[PDB]
Amino acid sequence: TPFEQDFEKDVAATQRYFDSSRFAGIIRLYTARQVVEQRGTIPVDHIVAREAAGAFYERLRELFAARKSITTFGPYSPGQAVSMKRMGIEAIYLGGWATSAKGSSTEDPGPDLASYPLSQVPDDAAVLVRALLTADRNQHYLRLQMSERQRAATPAYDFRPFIIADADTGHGGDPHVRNLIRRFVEVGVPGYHIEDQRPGTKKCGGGKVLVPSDEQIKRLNAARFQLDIMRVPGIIVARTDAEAANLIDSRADERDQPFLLGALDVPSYKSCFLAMVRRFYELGVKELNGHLLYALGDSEYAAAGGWLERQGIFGLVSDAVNAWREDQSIDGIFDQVESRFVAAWEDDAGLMTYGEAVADVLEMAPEEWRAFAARASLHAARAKAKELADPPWDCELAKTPEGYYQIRGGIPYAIAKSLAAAPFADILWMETKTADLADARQFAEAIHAEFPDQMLAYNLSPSFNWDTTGMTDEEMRRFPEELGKMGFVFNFITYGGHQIDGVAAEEFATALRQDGMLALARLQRKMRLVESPYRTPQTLVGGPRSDAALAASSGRTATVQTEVPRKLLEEWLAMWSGHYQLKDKLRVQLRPQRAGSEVLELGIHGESDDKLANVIFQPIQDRRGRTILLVRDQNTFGAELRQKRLMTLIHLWLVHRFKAQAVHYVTPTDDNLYQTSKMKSHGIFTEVNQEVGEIIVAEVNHPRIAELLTPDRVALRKLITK
Amino acid sequence: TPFEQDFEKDVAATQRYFDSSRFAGIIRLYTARQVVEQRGTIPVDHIVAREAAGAFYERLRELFAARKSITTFGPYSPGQAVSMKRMGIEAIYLGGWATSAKGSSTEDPGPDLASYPLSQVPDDAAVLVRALLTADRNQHYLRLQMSERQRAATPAYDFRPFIIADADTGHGGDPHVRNLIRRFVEVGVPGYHIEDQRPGTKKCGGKVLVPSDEQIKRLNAARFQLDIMRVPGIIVARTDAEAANLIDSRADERDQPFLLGATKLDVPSYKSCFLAMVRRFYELGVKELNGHLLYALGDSEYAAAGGWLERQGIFGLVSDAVNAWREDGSIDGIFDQVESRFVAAWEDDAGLMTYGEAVADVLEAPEEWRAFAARASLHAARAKAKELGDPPWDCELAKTPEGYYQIRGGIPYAIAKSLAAAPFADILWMETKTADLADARQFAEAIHAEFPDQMLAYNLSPSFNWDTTGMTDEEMRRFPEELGKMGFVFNFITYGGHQIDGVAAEEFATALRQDGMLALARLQRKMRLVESPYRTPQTLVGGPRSDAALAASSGRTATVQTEVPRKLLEEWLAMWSGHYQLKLRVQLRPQRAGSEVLELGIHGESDKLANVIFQPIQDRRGRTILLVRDQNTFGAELRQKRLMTLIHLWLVHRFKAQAVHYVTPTDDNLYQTSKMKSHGIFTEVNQEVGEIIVAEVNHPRIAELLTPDRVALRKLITK
Amino acid sequence: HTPFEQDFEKDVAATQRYFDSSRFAGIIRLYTARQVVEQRGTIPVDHIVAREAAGAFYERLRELFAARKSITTFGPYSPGQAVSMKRMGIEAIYLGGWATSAKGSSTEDPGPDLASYPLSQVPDDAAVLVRALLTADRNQHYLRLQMSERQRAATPAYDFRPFIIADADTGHGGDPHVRNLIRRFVEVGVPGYHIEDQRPGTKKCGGGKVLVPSDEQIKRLNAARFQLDIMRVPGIIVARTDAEAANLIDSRADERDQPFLLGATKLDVPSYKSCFLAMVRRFYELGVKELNGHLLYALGDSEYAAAGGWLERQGIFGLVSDAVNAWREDQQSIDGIFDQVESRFVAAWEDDAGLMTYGEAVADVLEFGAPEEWRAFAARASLHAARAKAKELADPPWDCELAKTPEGYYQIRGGIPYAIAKSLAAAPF
Ligand SMILES: CC(=O)SCCNC(=O)CCNC(=O)[C@H](O)C(C)(C)COP(=O)(O)OP(=O)(O)OC[C@H]1O[C@@H](n2cnc3c(N)ncnc32)[C@H](O)[C@@H]1OP(=O)(O)O
Ligand SMILES: CC(=O)SCCNC(=O)CCNC(=O)[C@H](O)C(C)(C)COP(=O)(O)OP(=O)(O)OC[C@H]1O[C@@H](n2cnc3c(N)ncnc32)[C@H](O)[C@@H]1OP(=O)(O)O
Ligand SMILES: [Mg+2]
Ligand SMILES: [Mg+2]
Ligand SMILES: [Mg+2]
Repeated sequence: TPFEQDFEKDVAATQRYFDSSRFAGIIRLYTARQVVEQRGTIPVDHIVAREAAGAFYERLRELFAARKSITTFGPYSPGQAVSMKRMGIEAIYLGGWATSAKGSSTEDPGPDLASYPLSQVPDDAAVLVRALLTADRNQHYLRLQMSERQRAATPAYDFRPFIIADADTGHGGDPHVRNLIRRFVEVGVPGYHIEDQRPGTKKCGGGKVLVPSDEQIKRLNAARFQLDIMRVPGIIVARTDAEAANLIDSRADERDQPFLLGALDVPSYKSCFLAMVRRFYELGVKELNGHLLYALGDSEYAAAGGWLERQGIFGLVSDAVNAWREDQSIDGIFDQVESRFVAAWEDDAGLMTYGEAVADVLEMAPEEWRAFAARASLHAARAKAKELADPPWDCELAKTPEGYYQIRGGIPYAIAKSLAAAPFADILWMETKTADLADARQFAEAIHAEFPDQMLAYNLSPSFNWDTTGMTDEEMRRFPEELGKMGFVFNFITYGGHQIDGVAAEEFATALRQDGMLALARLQRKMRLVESPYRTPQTLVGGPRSDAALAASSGRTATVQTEVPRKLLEEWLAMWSGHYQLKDKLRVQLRPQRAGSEVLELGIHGESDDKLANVIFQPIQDRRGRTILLVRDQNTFGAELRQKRLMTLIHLWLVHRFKAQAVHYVTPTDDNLYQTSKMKSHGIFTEVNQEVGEIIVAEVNHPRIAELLTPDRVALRKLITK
Repeated sequence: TPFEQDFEKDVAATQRYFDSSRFAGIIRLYTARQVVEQRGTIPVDHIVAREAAGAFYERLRELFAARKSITTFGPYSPGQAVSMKRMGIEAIYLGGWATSAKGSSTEDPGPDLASYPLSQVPDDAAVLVRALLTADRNQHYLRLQMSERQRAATPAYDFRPFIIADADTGHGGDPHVRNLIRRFVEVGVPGYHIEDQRPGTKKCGGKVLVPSDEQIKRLNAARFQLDIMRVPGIIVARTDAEAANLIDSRADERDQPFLLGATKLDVPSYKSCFLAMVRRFYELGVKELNGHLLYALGDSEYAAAGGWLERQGIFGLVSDAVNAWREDGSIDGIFDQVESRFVAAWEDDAGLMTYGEAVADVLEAPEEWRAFAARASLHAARAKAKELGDPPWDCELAKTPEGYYQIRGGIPYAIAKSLAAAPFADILWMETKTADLADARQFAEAIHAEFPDQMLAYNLSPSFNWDTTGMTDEEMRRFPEELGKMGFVFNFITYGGHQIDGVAAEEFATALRQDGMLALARLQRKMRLVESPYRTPQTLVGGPRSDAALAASSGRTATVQTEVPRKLLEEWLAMWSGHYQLKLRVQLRPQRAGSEVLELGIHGESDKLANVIFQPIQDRRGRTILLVRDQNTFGAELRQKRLMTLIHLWLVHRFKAQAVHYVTPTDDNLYQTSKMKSHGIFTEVNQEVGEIIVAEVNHPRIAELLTPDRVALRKLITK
Repeated sequence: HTPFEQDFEKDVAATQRYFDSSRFAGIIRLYTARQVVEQRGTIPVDHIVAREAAGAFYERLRELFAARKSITTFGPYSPGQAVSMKRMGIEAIYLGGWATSAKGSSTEDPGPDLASYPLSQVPDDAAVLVRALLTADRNQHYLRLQMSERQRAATPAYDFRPFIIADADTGHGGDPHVRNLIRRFVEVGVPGYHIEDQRPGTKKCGGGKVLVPSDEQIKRLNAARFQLDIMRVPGIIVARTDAEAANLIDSRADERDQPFLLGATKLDVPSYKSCFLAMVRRFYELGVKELNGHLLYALGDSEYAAAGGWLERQGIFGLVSDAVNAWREDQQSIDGIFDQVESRFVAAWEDDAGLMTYGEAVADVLEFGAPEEWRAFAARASLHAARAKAKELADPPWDCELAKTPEGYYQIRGGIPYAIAKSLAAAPF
């Protein structure tokens, strides 16, 4: 029948899609049939997400093969996102931290607990995608008005929405994951990261709680299912938080069981904790009534009480409560007692893995056993131990009051989780607090041993104090490239945008109160220097394309020099190039040497864009406002261009551009000594003092500068020829 | 009856509210009864907006009385808004430009045409208010954990939502205004600005005004909604009449004096000529230009216009243009040239002027007439002119194709509109493109002549090139204060936040590509130096208060030196203060915001005993030099005790300085650096008298003085 | 005392009086007045619609409780329906997540009630109702002002106060989720909220419902109260239990739930999980590639072997062979065929395992050898306390771990007794 044919046709198409190389080494726990029966008969097309996902995946695979990587941050505004693509960053990260911090019209801002509605991050992403698509439309409109020569000159920015967005823990079970993924896809997002935390306890700070691996895998599988239904080859990033986690909310998964901690004649950690809290309450700290949450039996309170007295913990409580009375909030005092209690309980309980426990008995080889225990279920490890050494071990004893089991968190556990998830994820990510290449290497090597083609991702916390690492500035510069080499293809400063937004606001708000409208002038100057699009806001937001739309809608019936231009020096260099018969049209560039620096670089560029000469300098003012040009470096790279007064022309421009009274050269070379001395003879400088190898100080000859700058260019013509 | 009593009680309360000094000189076109009728019986309370509006209004009145002002900008994020208040700016602006530029989940970003849903700016404002209220809660939580002495030391920021938000043109008529105002009030916004543009054509760049009666009705509608909600909201009336050339009606007597008309009435209508010109293009084979098909203009009108177009040589220009088009093979540029030339020709021949200027030309008392014409209806001016023996004048001839009348835009028209609006608005604002104190003064003086107590507001366009004004840097610094003196109490850089957001993103993105993770290190360093709250993000977003909430919810059952510290110098100054029998604090901040130039200050208990203004600079190999532009030991009795020598020792250690350069030294500087050479702090000292001192640091002697035993150091202090 | 200290002490005192008022008689808070005031900041806010509605609504329900009378209502699907029911004289409104799921939104496809909508969804729905009620009141009042005193006495005036109890599901996560959900309800004027003791990820309207421990439920209710206290709204907290129909729980850590745990008594049987996965793997190995569910887990060979042994003995591998042959003769979707086998397999496993509570287990030992005295002790006893009492004088073989589902959920004896146990634990909150 036509009905049966249409179905079989789509099942076949879907099967080819499944079997394509895009999904090599990916396991789906469902069939093409199961996907097609969800799609109905009315066509839909999520083309933005579909095409972005394709291109973005191919690009990441290209960089993984070249041992290269994208280094990015989370933009805090659509402007930031459009800007980073202008500056040539290839992809964007979008995180839940920044989303929490921003809030919304109905959401108060706050810490990242994924307590916002699951629509929150998609809604944020939607703003970014609309900004990128609008930027593309505005750019394209302008490029159509341009000629072929202008199009070859004026650069075209890539505004494709290569975004990997935060899907938290999935905000519940599989219907929540599918809904979250659907909302991302609908607004054009091609990548999503899901972590193995328990939704209710999700955090970024100590007591992280993991879920079993089967739960995490189901989240990833659910996501893939939704992506398949929507015909979008979305990039699924599996994050593990197992590196720092100490708790798990279930012990049902065999892969987690090797990492479980167990205790014995000791009473349960829960019993002891609650009994200790009850003692604080009975001694008159009414604030600590947490024991009312539980219905713990008398026998349990008795046993725990016994242990608490023997170990001297009830002693510590009595002392603590007396310290409290003599002095108010008991936050600090209780903390001290708890830590001491925990230390005591761990110590007495003999808290270790079932591996470590059977290893102690053996006093099968020792190292041979470890290998078996590390890949063995609890039931399988007990069966093998009894067959050989069945020690006392209970993980139930060590449960928290909530009922969470304790586990051995660390990179080995992160590896175990990530390896389990690898067949269901396109990218693996181990959450790190500290930036450390060795930790990253341990992870990457372990993964690649079993999955050589598995792409990885690395997070760079903005709060990690980089100056405590002991790394050199050069090691910091190279850190992203080092990640790339180990197969971390996508590395991101999570809420970078939030940080720079804050600093910018502090600065401008302070500047406005300090210097009034001069604060705006200085910002405008900065924008003119780097030739920012923000120079012309009306154009930036797409005024030209909008004007065109108004014309179409109505059938066309609707109704001083601020800085010395670089062009001036370019004209002088034309005279110069003419006299010495160079075929080379010389261009002048004046930008900060590095982004945001007061230190500028003036560069002279040929037709090939090879740098023929440069000056690295910064203007500085004295207390009365006089300006000095501090020169730290200068070069005439062409040996054939030297001793023709090229640098004398550049200096004349700089002195005019910056209204300089003097020029200081720090750590001069010999060439510098010879140059400044002869520039004294041409009359550019009145006086020149030189401490060989340390500093040159050259006072500007204002009359001679004024003479050379006369628009007739007579004196300037003589200087160039003689 | 109880029903009648409850009503009469609320009408009386409402009447007292109307009659309160808050609304002195304000006209309402409705009664207390009409307000109470709307309120129902189920209580509501918009307390955030109500209390903010009260405090914010009183504050602006203080500032007005003192001829001072608030100078602010539009924050582009909730972080920016919280930050501005930390830095001590008292109030916030929120504009439709930035809202348009940002877009939303369902709104593509774009130019400011007020084409977003009228919910858009309120939704944006809501984010800001939630950020401010949350900041207050986070601050207050921390201050409760502090002791009374810690509270007296740590400053408390004012996070009250003093916001004036953009209500555009009102997004339609009175039900639209009331809905817009309601949405602002509901999210806690206490101030709103409404402009006298036509909603459909609203712009920031051919502006079209509405009659004054329409604008007044918008302002009255707003007041009505605010009264219903018991919120004494601040209504700002904006006029765009300074730059506007068009108005969508000639029905209001107040606008009629400014109407432009043709004096040469043998000319055909501007509309006829424009359409006839377009039809010619079409008929000559440019199918693209079919704009004339929008209208059903008669043959007689096309003929008359055609006649004029041929005589003036415009049909000539069209023929030439179409030939240029064919030879090349889009006609956007070509048509534009012809149109501008056509417009020039039509304006020239039509003799476009006001009915005032027209009757003034005939009389050749002159200056007496101007005064009458400027305050006269069109019908009243004609009656007075005929009586005095009535030139040819038609404004209909000059209408655009849409049917908009031409008007004489400028400050006089802005004044006329603002004076009409004054009894219905708390603040008046004349939209300006250029920043000019004289233009502002002309406006302010004209307003204050009739309304001495009328508070004003002034916009500072971020796109206005300040360096083209010819003002000095010092004049730019003083411009806000000068506005304040003329009674502009609230002055704002509209989309400042949008601009700084962009610059910050460009810089960091460039820096990350240039310098990798060193880009983050440098940002972190900057934050540590100024002690920014962004230093500790978890705290900034309210982690402590949130942790407390988790504890409450669960009943408590839930489970290396980067810089040489200022404290080191403070300890040295304790030794020093001890020996000379005098508690000195050290401060190291940028001299101005974002500057590489730092100021080290020494502060007493009463707070500045000494300072050094300097900047570190590196040579090409990385060696650091301290460049000192100023230094003071302000107390004459504290001099020549080696206070400055201690500060220098710290700075040299803090910045790993190889040398110290002093630019434009004084005599005291010469004597100081020379003696510091003898103590062995410097090996070599070169001095070009009055220009520069260069002093090379003696590394051995520095190392000796920095030994933690403080033996050498103690000897240095005691002499 | 400084003004700062005074302002604080004043609000703490006011808050303490509020706590101690008769409104909260028999209510336990796991936090102090101080902890509430710390959260409020210094800038006043006022949720007056919710506050006043909550007051009147609570008093009214108390009046009806004392008179042994009640409100009978339904969930309106539109603001018109809500205004209409108040006209017809129904005193209060219910608003449920089922209808919200079925309606969808501009960004939410309609569907079954899995609480998979954003937690803003039901509050947003409630907001429409509250605005409709307040607008109706304003319209009525306007007309009544135009009327004479005689007409007012003639024409009836309807009560449009927003007496709503709205669905807060499971709380949509942990305590920050509950507090956010409650905040959103209060902000739009809703005075009542119901929270159920289901696991958020598996929430359903009935088959296979999964409960949470009672400590988790209590924390949800306490979290809600905390948020309501911060906002100065005496909101009505409804604790729902799904324990009457539920068969599963996601933890065995709470002593109150332990009496209802089901365990195997025949401990030579392999785990239900092992047997289920082994059965699925057989289908896969016999050529049904569709059924690859076993690839979700990393079950050991020893476990697959033991389970395999049991599956063959019980004739289940037989049923699989038959099923796969039926499949081949027809190779269409195997949904129906697999279902029969699994149903037959589940029955077999439940019957051979001897599934009962530790209560029922020790009761059998004593009935072979006081009996009714023990039941009373077992029904209120932890698992550790019941084992200690049984060893003292009959400690039979019993394992609840054997009976866990593949997800790791424990089986429990659902029914009215379990509903009672949960509800009694929740009652003080
Ligand atoms: C603080 C610092 O900048 S230190 C870093 C300095 N950089 C270097 O040493 C890099 C290597 N050197 C160079 O690239 C170049 O030689 C530079 C940049 C120093 C000078 O560039 P040039 O284009 O040669 O300088 P320019 O020609 O303008 O010099 C002006 C006058 O000095 C003279 N001059 C320049 N170099 C020399 C030299 N080595 N010997 C004699 N005279 C010289 C020129 O001939 C000219 O005078 P004249 O035409 O009247 O004879
Ligand atoms: C930095 C610039 O480019 S602008 C110039 C700086 N600012 C000024 O001139 C403003 C006014 N001057 C001053 O405030 C002070 O004189 C300063 C800042 C220059 C020096 O401050 P002091 O705290 O006196 O410097 P300090 O005590 O460390 O001086 C170090 C040595 O120089 C000597 N010295 C400093 N000033 C004098 C002086 N006027 N006469 C003689 N000796 C002096 C000191 O006696 C000391 O040596 P000694 O104690 O062993 O005899
Ligand atoms: Mg993989
Ligand atoms: Mg007024
Ligand atoms: Mg109760």
